[PDB]
Amino acid sequence: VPATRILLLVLAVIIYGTAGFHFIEGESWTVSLYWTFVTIAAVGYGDYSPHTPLGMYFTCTLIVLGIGTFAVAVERLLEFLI
Amino acid sequence: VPATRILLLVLAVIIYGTAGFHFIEGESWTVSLYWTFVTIAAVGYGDYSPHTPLGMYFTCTLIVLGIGTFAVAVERLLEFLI
Amino acid sequence: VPATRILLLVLAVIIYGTAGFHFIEGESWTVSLYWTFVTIAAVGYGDYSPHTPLGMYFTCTLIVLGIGTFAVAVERLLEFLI
Amino acid sequence: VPATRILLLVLAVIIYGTAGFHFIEGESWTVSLYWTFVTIAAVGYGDYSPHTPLGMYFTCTLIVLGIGTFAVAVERLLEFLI
Ligand SMILES: [K+]
Ligand SMILES: [K+]
Ligand SMILES: [K+]
Ligand SMILES: [K+]
Ligand SMILES: [K+]
Repeated sequence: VPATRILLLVLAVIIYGTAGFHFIEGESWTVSLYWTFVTIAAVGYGDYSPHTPLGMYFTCTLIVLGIGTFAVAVERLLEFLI
Repeated sequence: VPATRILLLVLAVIIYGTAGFHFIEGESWTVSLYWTFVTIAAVGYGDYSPHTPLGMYFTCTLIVLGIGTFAVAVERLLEFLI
Repeated sequence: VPATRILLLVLAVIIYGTAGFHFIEGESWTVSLYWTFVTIAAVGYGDYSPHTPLGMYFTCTLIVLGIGTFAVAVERLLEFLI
Repeated sequence: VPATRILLLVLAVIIYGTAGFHFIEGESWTVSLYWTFVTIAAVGYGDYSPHTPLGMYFTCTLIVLGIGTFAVAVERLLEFLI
């Protein structure tokens, strides 16, 4: 898969996660973006996490759609940086 | 391995983890399902975790059986989504 | 690498991590074993973590030696289970 | 890629993360180094995390640049240790 397509795919995941956390959990856009990276990179500090049923459901979807997408994106980035 | 078989395998892991956490740690079904995804995707927020010896033992088994299963499942999903 | 050798290697990492956390951080053997799995599987709930300089140094070594070892072990286990 | 080059690359990431967290979040050098490993290995205990907007932005960059770099480094280390 072309590196640029992978880039678009991860950006789409980042938008999905950021907007979802912002509207569902009520955190700021900045905190939501940060939480999205922390989540799809599977770093998960837990400083932020969903506290509502809908948030938990949403997070599971982001986990399933974002973790794999992020993994592929980073490796491809490694090539263009190495 | 057929994608559908991998799907069944991860669903089985999700059931095992959710039921185990629910009965051993006493959290709701929804919270238990959420914790199971957070755990097998190795996101681990820590908002929920085992507080009993049996829970800790159980979690280690879920980690060993679920993390690898989840990893294979996500990649296969990437193919059908990309 | 033979699956059995990989098994021995991960068991050695588990012993190293469990004994180290127990003696350095002072947690029980059970909690230490649990923390070791949570750490080498890179789940990291944070319910337990090092609170001393030596503990932090030790944890970094466990991270470097255990995460890769655990990853290889799980995949090999996937074969014998799938 | 030569193992030694990968080594230099991960060391560079470790310096970037440690210095950044120290100056941006104000934690000690030791705690910052520890947090950097915990973050790039994607262990993420959450005992330490950024509490400022700049820190969050910085952490996202470290996540993108360090997680992949660390992954490649550990595998290469596995070869020289196994
Ligand atoms: K992880
Ligand atoms: K991981
Ligand atoms: K974590
Ligand atoms: K993690
Ligand atoms: K955590």
